[PDB]
Amino acid sequence: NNRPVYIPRPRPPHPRL
Amino acid sequence: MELVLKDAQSALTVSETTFGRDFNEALVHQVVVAYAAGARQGTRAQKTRAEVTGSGKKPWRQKGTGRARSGSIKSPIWRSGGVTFAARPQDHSQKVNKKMYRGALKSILSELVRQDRLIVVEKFSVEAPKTKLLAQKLKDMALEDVLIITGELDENLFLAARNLHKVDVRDATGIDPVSLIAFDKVVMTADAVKQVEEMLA
Amino acid sequence: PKIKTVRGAAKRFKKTGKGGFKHKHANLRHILTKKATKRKRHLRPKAMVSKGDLGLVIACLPYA
Amino acid sequence: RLNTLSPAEGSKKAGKRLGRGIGSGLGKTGGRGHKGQKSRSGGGVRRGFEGGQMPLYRRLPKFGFTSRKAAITAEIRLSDLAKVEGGVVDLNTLKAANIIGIQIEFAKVILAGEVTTPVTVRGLRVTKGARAAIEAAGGKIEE
Amino acid sequence: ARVKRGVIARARHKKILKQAKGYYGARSRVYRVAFQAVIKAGQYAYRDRRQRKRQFRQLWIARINAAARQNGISYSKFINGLKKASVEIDRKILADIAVFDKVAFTALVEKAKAALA
RNA sequence: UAGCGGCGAGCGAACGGGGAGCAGCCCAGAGCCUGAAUCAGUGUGUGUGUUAGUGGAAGCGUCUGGAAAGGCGCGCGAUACAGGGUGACAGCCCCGUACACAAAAAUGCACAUGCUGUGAGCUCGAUGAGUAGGGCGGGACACGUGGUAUCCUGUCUGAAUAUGGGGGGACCAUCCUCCAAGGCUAAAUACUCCUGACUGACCGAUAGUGAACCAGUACCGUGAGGGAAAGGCGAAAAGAACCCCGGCGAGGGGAGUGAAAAAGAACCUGAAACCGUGUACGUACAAGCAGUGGGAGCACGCUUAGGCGUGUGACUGCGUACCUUUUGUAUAAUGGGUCAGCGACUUAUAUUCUGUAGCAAGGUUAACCGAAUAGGGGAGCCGAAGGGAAACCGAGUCUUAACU
Repeated sequence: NNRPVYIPRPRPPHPRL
Repeated sequence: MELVLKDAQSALTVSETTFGRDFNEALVHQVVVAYAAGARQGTRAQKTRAEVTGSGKKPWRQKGTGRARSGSIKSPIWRSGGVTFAARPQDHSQKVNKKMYRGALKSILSELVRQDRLIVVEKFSVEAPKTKLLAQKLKDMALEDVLIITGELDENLFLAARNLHKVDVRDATGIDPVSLIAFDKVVMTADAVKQVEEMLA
Repeated sequence: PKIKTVRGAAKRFKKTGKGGFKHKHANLRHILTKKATKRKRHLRPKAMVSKGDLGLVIACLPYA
Repeated sequence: RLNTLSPAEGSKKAGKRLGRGIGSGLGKTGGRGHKGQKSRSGGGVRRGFEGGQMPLYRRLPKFGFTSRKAAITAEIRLSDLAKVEGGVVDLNTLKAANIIGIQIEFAKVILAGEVTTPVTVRGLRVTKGARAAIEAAGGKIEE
Repeated sequence: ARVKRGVIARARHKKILKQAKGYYGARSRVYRVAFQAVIKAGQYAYRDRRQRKRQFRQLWIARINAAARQNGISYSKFINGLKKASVEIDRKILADIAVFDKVAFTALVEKAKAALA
């Protein structure tokens, strides 16, 4: 039971406070 | 010192240094332990993470995955492949000085005489290669676990005691500390005794 | 394998009777005109290795 | 009796085992402290490293040279001088006694005392007191 | 010489869980939580072996103070009178006497009052 | 160790000694004598081994038990108690084991005897040229161009030939040693895809080969390639005839088999997390690491008739998890959903110190030999003498013209 995840995620506006 | 007989009642002269010296507990134990270690063969081995069948591909990417960082399927903390420190075939025999071996043997022989576990007799032989004859010869002497040491090895005595587990037949040259300690009684022939001092010196 | 002596160390330290080490002083190579004769004279004889760095010397040359 | 032999007291120590519980003493890094180069697996500095400062074996100047003649010379004691062979001693027949070695071709006799039997030495060198010692014993010197 | 630690490990876990019997939820079922609960109970038991002595001391003083005041004297005055009268009865007996034997306590306060005066 | 080395990190000989094993020849050519030894290939004969195998000793009665090989009592074999199986643990029930034998046919090995082919012995002569060496550029020798010998080579040159030439660590002279530019040669040495036997302080199904189960399979990838999980009924299937509920089901209750069916094939043992039914006690006006100290009541049992134990626990004092990392964490800093299993200071060779044992101005062998953990083997290593860069000197030595 491994099920590798190949899901990239969108780059949100970085905090850069 | 003087070694008495139980059959011929004949006096025997033997150096007291090799038969009447004190019993060195520490020295004898080291020789016995060394003898047991030399009996090993150390034929064993496991596979390290390099010798385990597999591939070096990383199971998953370093980052992004929600699980622990992994480098190979063969890591020791992984199922089916590992062994952090795999054993290799090694020699367990250890060095024992010649004098230390002789000293332990002299110490062992003296104490056997002190505990009357050593019996000196005349020539010990069997007319025919029959285990039944040897059993009878040892039965009337009230001996069941004995180590027969003879100056000259004869096939007739060797074959008679082959099927007797509790009985062993040996030559003076082929004498080891473990056999003397292990066996309840030791029977030495007159010839066998003489060669012992010569080799022990 | 047997330990390898540090060859550079073996060319600068010599072992003595009581286990010490003698070495040449380290300020008598060049730029000698401006030095007083007293300081050059005192640097000529060999000197013993200090206690603090003795342990370092032992590791460098375990055989010699 | 094979199950009665025991070793001398203090012959065994059982060794040190690292990282086996709290009560065992040296657990949780097993006596190598907290973070640092020395705490890492396989970490440490090579011999003579001083943290970047010029090592002692580099601050000092190399001196002297090796003499090949020194490896083919040996010193003979007075104690072992008389146990070579009868009462004659020379460059040869010392190798038979095995006190110099096959390769040695120069030898000297120094004052080590305990010389009784008068002996003759040919081809060797007796420093100052070896000459006196043998002469008292009854030896002689000739080249 | 491979060594399997199944038997020993199960013995240790059983021992801890047995000591955690009666705790609520995972504290009596799960070893990881039970071990913390058992250790904490050990700390509290050590601490409360000392608080018990002072807690009972406070209770005895309160009982004596109530009994002494009922007889017409403050606790501090009553104890001072006993010390002056050379009476070595401690608080535990004094509280016990006050609860059960009223006459004996009345004699004690009377003795304390005489010593003070 | 000597040396090499941004003289850094590191690399690291030889001479010489002790062992295993030993074997020396042929062509560059003519003559005399010509199977003359030794070799290779094909026949015959002896011995041995491999490929099928044969014989192979000796126990019974009672007790427990489903069943004994176990307990008890009395016997026998053993040149055979090495192993395996058999209803629990077998020297004497079975297969084997020590031991003694066996081959029509095919084969490897060591010999003797035939054939074929090159080929003995003596005299004289000859005795390897684009080579040695050199210039330039590289590489190999521990040796990185350094004072660098020696070897190999891409490029350009280029001898003497035995009254000659090479080497002996720049180089020269003298001495010593050898004869390149043509070849052949078993032994001691390295390894195991495979075959047989034997052994193991090696593993025992998350271990051991990835694979104990028809596994490199299923499965994933266009492809090279990657790559699992999954063992256990019982001594023997004797694997549940038959009856009943049910959908001519599934599943179940009887019956029967068996020592045992909560051994029924979803089958040895059957833990924990997790999920339930029953019983006792507590809980719907009471605030928080859920415990701890005190503690009434209730329900069960014990002797005594008072308590002791077991379970629960109203009420009450105190009390903000663990680990890690930190000057400092309940911290709202890190890590963990839980359980079970696995998971991290090891091993080899050297060096120093401590303890202990042997021997002692001596101690100890390595390889190897060895019917062998013995005994041989003392090659060698460490120590008893140091000083100096070294020659050298020596209980002294160095420093200095020499020491108060």
